[PDB]
Amino acid sequence: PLDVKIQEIWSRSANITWTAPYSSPITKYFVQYWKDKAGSQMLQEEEVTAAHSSVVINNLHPGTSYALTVIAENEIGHGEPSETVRFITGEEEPSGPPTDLWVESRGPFTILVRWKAPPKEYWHGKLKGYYVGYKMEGSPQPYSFKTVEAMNVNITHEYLLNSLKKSTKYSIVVKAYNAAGTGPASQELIVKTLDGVLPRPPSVSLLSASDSTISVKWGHTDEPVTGYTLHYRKKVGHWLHVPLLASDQTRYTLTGLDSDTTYNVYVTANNRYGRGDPSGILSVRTGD
Amino acid sequence: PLDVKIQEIWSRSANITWTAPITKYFVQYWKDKAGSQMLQEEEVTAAHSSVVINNLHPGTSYALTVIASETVRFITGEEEPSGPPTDLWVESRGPFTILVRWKAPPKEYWHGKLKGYYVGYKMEGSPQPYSFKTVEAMNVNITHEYLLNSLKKSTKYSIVVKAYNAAGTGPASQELIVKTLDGVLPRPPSVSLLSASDSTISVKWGHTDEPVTGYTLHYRKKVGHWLHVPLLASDQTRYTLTGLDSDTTYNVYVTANNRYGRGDPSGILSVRTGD
Ligand code: NA
Ligand code: NA
Ligand code: NA
Repeated sequence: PLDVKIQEIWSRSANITWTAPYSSPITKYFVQYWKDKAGSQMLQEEEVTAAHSSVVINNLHPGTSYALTVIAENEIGHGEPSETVRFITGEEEPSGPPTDLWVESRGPFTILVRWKAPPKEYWHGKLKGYYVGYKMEGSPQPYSFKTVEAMNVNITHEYLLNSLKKSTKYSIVVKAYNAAGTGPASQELIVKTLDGVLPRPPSVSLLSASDSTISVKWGHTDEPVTGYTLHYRKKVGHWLHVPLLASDQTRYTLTGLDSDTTYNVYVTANNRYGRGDPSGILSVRTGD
Repeated sequence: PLDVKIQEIWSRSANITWTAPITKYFVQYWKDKAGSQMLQEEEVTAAHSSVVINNLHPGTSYALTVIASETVRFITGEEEPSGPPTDLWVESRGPFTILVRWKAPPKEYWHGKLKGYYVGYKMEGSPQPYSFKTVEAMNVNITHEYLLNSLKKSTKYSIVVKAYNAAGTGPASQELIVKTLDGVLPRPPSVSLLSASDSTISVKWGHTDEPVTGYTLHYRKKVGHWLHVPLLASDQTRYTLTGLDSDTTYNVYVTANNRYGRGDPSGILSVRTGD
């Protein structure tokens, strides 16, 4: 038919509109529609009598791009007017929370939150951003929320909470949102700010591994650091402790290890007031 | 701290237990996944021989240490999956059968290792409850499938799939409404991509019960109108489109026709030409 229009759109429905085409008279109207993404899709079809200039398509997925064609079939079945349109269905609120919530850095006044986006299939509409809420753990007050950009092209998302109190436990949640509304919140993350007295946790990273050895490095930490302690253990085994008197030290190579064995490794910094909070704990398998 | 014990486990909690022959007790715990994790810590009095850790993730494996030293491992209790299966795909393969396929929900939403899936189906046009069938989890595989059979012909069915684990059942996928074939008109060919070039696209489909009199190949640009290539030849089972534009996305699908008329279409392909 000529002048095919999507007259109105819902999140799961769309009303299609056209005008009577060139007439051999029209036997029926044939409506095809399918998802407009890459890869093979289902070709949905639906008939309408020649007396109708309209139809409502139902059971569509929200926030999804569709292509649709109306065909005016003929007696002759030849040269039958066709026209294809493209549209996107209305939005619905995200149905899944962000995942893999993660603390990256910490200070006495700041907390760096990171998270991965909920899977695209649960967006039901392109995300407009995220809400990061936080509160002190033992407080009746509600969460106070901060707005973050969606950055939908990035794998990782992050936000730095600041102007916090020292040595305080905060509860953190993240929600995604789009034009329709807000999705569910992630599970509570309970994070304690530093004290500003003990050393900050080092940033430990894997340097090298072999059949018998593992090497790791970390950045120097901020009252003068008097030393570091490296901790390690087999996945089935007790913790062992390598004391590093040297504060020039930012590297260490474990030796005499077992082949094809997973070791855990983390580092702590010490100053005159005692041992600071630990790094992330690494999982490294002995190899080449 | 001798003989550390996980005395009991919940889905987000765990009670830890020990004896010790001291300043304080120091309780470290972390997720037992690969890659760098967060080392969570809590302190407890010297007067306590036990502590309850809170706000753990369900269906998650943890390692734990108590220091006055000794490290144990456990897995938190299960919770029901919180997401439905994705990428639902059903084609009426016959007048009596429908083959359903789906991808698993993202593992972050399992909250416990999946035991399988439930495939529910019912006639659309009459008020009925869904009748559910059990399928194995096959968590190793990327794609999952179930062939619904013993159906009526030329009937519309409503299809849903759910994941489930030891805690219970996850939410269902949105309805897929699919109609079984009539057993008269040709069954929809199964068309797949062979090759693409800057100027061409080549596709294939399966060979043949009533003798097929011909095929029609339909194609169009992502922005454009449908074009129809009639193939009265029923022998070859392949075709190569020519004269296309470079770096352009084309839709393609194939219909078969016999004495009774034109059969239901293929799946619709989306193929982009090379540079
Ligand atoms: Na068209
Ligand atoms: Na501290
Ligand atoms: Na065109």
